[PDB]
Amino acid sequence: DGVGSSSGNWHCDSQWLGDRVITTSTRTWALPTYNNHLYKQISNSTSGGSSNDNAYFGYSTPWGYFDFNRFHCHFSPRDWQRLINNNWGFRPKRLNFKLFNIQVKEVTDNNGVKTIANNLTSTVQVFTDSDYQLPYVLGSAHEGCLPPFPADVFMIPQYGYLTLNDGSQAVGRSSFYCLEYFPSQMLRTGNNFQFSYEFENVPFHSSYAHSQSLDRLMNPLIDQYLYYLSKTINGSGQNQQTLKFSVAGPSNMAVQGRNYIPGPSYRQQRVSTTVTQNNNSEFAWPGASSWALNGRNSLMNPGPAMASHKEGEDRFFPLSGSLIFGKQGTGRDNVDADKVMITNEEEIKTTNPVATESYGQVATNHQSAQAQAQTGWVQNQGILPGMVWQDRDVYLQGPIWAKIPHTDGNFHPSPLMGGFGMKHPPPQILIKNTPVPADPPTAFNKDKLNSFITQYSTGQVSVEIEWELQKENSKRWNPEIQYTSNYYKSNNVEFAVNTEGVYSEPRPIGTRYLTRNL
Amino acid sequence: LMGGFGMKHPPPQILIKNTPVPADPPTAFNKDKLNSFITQYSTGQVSVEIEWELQKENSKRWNPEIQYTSNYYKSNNVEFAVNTEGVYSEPRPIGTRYLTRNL
Amino acid sequence: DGVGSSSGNWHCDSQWLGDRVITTSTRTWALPTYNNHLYKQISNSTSGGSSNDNAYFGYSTPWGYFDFNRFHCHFSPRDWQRLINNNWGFRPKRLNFKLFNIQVKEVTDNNGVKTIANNLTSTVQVFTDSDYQLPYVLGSAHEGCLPPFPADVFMIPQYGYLTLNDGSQAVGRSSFYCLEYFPSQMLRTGNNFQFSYEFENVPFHSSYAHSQSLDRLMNPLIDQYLYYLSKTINGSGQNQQTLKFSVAGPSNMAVQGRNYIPGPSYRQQRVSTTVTQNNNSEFAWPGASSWALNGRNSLMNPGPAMASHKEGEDRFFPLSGSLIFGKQGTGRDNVDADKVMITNEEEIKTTNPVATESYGQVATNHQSAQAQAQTGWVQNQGILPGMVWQDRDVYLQGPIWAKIPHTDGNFHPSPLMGGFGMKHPPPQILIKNTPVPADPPTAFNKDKLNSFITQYSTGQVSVEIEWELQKENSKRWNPEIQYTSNYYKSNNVEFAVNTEGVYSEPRPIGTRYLTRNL
Amino acid sequence: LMGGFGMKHPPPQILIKNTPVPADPPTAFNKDKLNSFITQYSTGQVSVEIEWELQKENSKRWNPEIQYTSNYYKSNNVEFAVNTEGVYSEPRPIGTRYLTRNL
Amino acid sequence: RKNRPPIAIVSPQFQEISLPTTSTVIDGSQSTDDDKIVQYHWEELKGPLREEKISEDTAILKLSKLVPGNYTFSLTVVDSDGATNSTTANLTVNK
Amino acid sequence: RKNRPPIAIVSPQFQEISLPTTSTVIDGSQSTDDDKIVQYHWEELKGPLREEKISEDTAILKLSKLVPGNYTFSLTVVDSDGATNSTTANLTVNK
Repeated sequence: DGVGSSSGNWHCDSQWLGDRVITTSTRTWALPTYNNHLYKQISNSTSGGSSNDNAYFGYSTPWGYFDFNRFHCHFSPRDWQRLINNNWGFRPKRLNFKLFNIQVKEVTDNNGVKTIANNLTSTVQVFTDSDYQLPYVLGSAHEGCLPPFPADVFMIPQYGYLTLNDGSQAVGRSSFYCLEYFPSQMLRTGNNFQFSYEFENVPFHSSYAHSQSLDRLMNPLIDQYLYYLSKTINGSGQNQQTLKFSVAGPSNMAVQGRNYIPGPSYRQQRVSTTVTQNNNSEFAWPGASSWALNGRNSLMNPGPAMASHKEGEDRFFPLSGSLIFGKQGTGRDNVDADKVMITNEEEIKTTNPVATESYGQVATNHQSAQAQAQTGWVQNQGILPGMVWQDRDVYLQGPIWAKIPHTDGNFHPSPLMGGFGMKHPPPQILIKNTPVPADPPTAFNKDKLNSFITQYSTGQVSVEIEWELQKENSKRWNPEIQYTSNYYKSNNVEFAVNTEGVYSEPRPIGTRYLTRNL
Repeated sequence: LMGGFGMKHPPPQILIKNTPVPADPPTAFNKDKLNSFITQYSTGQVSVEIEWELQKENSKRWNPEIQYTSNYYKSNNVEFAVNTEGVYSEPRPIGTRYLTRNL
Repeated sequence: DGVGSSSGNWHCDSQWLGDRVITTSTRTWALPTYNNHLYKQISNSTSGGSSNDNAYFGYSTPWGYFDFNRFHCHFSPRDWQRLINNNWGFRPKRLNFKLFNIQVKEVTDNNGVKTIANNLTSTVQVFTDSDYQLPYVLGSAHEGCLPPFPADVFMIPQYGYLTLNDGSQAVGRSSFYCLEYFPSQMLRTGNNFQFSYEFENVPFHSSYAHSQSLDRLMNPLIDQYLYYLSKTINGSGQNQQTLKFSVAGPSNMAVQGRNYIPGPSYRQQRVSTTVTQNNNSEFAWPGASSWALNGRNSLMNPGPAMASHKEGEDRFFPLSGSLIFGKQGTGRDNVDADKVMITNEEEIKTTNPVATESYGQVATNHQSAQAQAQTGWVQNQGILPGMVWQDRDVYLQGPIWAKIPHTDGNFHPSPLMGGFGMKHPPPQILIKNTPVPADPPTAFNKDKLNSFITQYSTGQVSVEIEWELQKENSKRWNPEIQYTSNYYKSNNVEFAVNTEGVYSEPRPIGTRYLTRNL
Repeated sequence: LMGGFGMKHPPPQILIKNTPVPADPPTAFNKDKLNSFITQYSTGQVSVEIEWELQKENSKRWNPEIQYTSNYYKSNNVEFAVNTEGVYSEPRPIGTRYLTRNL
Repeated sequence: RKNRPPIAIVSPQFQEISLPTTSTVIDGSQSTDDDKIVQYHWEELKGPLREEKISEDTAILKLSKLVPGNYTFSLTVVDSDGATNSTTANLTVNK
Repeated sequence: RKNRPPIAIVSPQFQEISLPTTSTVIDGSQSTDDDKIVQYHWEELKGPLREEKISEDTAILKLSKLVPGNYTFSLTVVDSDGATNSTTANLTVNK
């Protein structure tokens, strides 16, 4: 409770129990002073000018925030291997967030050399938005999460939010939120902040693959008692028209009746990682699958969970239908294809349509003696009764949850980027260095004080999520596919630091390894 | 699709009919159904009382919201009120979506 | 509770008790169908066009109302004599309003001869506005009260109300009140309506005159210990200036010091009942005392309670500062001076200034060796500390109460027309014949039904107010002035019917007869 | 006369002062009051919480009242909010007299 | 909307007064309109040459320092929608 | 208020295509503005005589039934406050 007594210990364990795992995780943060304690409106006009699609209007608060909404903030690579090689599913039950060992530093650059001193009497104020009265910028797949590796320090992101706009201009119903209008908690160097949160009843993540296709769900030895129209002409003549029905069975498995159909589709453009197999034109934006909202288009990216490619063509990926991660030390502007990690979603090709292929055929006319049986293509298909699909995979680097937008309705609110869609996700934890004025004038001045002491804050942060698990019980005989670290000599151990001490995640690890038949 | 609340069991249909009153049956029996009725109508009052639950607003929005106001500008007739002939007119369709709630 | 059993008896007594009087009063009413069951907006545009002062905008409802807000609705002339000759004050305590013996009649003029039948199954709906959510048109000194004489039938007035306007047009904040939006009470021919009401704690009416003037409040034998500046020059020369103070006493009662001063004034124009003593010009409106509100002028009529005339000049009355009543059978447009009853307010000349005279003098410069002592006239004088005044008299034909407008403040809220000013006066009792459609078409028609059965309603109404009394206890020796019916032969007994059976009140009877010294 | 609530005993004046800290008294006694102080200032937080009673509206007025709304029309800055420089501006004086109450 | 033009009503059509009392009044505030009158305009026609003319805009006309002669004033009222109505008022002052 | 004029950005400055694939695309939806662009206008300059001209208003330009020749298109964007910015786009189609 004092300056010279630590306000919390470093817990970073991960204890596996009978039916749950409690992944604790601690990090060191550094919170700068954002906006110089100011609230500023931000727009594409401020940012120099953007197109109609990228037009926006919002505010940038002087508040930081904590975002542990990536799977590696909690799971080590070995923990992820234990989770995905052994369980058919998992879901978070509760979290316990602690913010301790706070220490606010004051820096002075009066002589040209900065001198970071210690400000014991200065506070940092942190509050959690547990009523969801603020814009929820988590679940947008942003940066600034707790780093994957426990050893490195991270800088807390700035909290800004967007609102309604007509171009760069604010329509009358665009809200402005002051985050000082919330009851915060003012913490000195001897105080600490902690809160607990109980996750929703979200379904288990389908942490498995399917060992049975949706169209091959049947006995390959017995034939159906149903008939299908086999022939429509009994010959090659002119006026030879018949209706010959044959029983649909193992000989012709394609035509036989089925109770369920693959999930919904929304076609993407098939771009190949072998650049000589693509078109010579710039089809990046023009050839993309977008959805329009109030006039301005926006990329699907990634859209409904569809299989990335057919079997045998690993090169093809949907133009925007897959999550792309960056390798360690990868720039943020036009990097080569070998510097990113494009996640394949082929484990769900058993139930979901291929992202780069049309959902199927459909008859588009009434054939008669004069008009041939004309049939069209179904590029996008919404939900139909009897459709079964499977959601997008969660990855070690991918998001964990997202907030279901408060609307009068939704369908299957699992996030299109993967994860658990919650009406009430973990609350936004917002932290800000309390302003300290430098020297008020000796004579009263009505204007707000603009000269503050330049200072920052640092400390530790501990989040502990308890995940429920769905153990495997399958009568499969042969071994399953499991995630292994390949035993072959290499310069660096993967998922470990190299000679410079920079920790790199070398691939995106999914969850769908164990197989479960339909 | 027209708006409202879709119910499997909505408020029941209340069906009312003036019971027929024959005028004058013949003094000799006639098997045919009576076709001469007394011409009559009915009138009265009807009272319906619905109890609506409400979902109060609790938003941390700072600036004022858009709200439905009657515009303060002189006009021949008060809107949503009778004119000189006593005929009551609703001058516009009023929706419900005025308060703002973020997604 | 049935059609053939009366729903209430005729109580019209007036029983005098030890310290209160309970004046019961019953009448027969006739309620027509107003506006043909319609709500209509009314304006000076509707009424053909009015000036800027008389511009208005409002609505005329199909509702009648009961208005027992005149003193003769309860007090017979003999009861009034008992009250005013024997008491120094009175105030209402509680009322008990009953509405019974309702009978709705249906009239048919199909053949050119009307045939008023009896509609037993038709109702009349009456409600009392006991939360004061409606415009309060009572206390406006309107007509349609219960008649002074119990024997005659009266027609219930229409209820209309005015709201805000800019000319004839409705500004945005001008309210429209539907009186069907109130829970009413639907009464058939066998039902009855009654309610009770407890009056406020209003002060007693000063039902007395003052037997002592405000400036003659002193011992006429002893002289004051205070001095007054008697002389300012000791002679008639040029440079003869002094300050000679003499003791103010019985010899010069005008100049001696006084603790209290007459009440506020707002001068009126002195018009004489001897028309040869007036000006030859039309000074009725131009010479009047008005007050402006939002641009449009409105007559004072009657304004602050001021004495009507000095002693000895009974002819002069203030142009608008007195209540004028009409004799029996008097028109409503430019009647002669001998057909109206102008009420004198001279009983309060002891404390109040004369309505037709300025409040007094006031010094309007600094006199010096060069400037004479210049003094001006005080035509209107607001309230000052130490002012004592007396309110306007209540009359047998005058109003009883009024509603104090709901404002952030007021001063001495007694009605300027006389009576008791109440925040919560007796509620407006609103009655309406429920519409009965004639014949709806055999085929559905979305339009509102416009063909109704022409019908009216009639019945009895009983109001009983309990008045507290303030008995006289004075050590005055000689007899007081008391209201007497003059014993001299006349064609008709006053306050009684003549050969045609029309009851006439021959004069306005005040209350200030007994004397009470200051 | 400027508006508000006139009280005989209004909220008391809260008076705060940095206590003087002399810099260096002379090593030899000097009767004069110390004039050399350490130049110093103070800072901190201040919290005031007022509980206001309210008088709810109960009017039988039919048509809508005039109410304070933030106008829905695109503008460079949200009113009653900070602009690009972070300076918060109140763009108009907001009164209280919006609901109507008859006399 | 389809407003009727105003009506100008001067209370004293023939105002009579002698030389001792020059200060007289002509009342035009009784002029009616379907909505409201936005301007009352007083202008003289037969007024003999005097110290000053009259072009007052008060609804009620106040006169002063009259000289003997015959006066004729015309009151112009203005509807909210621009319609006007001018009526004349006469005043004869004696020697 | 003191709005900066828009900027028209055509993604393919030199569009190249052969005769078999005439249907090409020129992207002008990347054109930026301080507020928003209310109109994208496509007009051709060096277009050889063909079945039809081009004056489309779509942000992204879709072309069809091209004939061999050299094409030059100029994209005109319009700020909300009327400021305009025209940039040119080239397309050469082979035999």
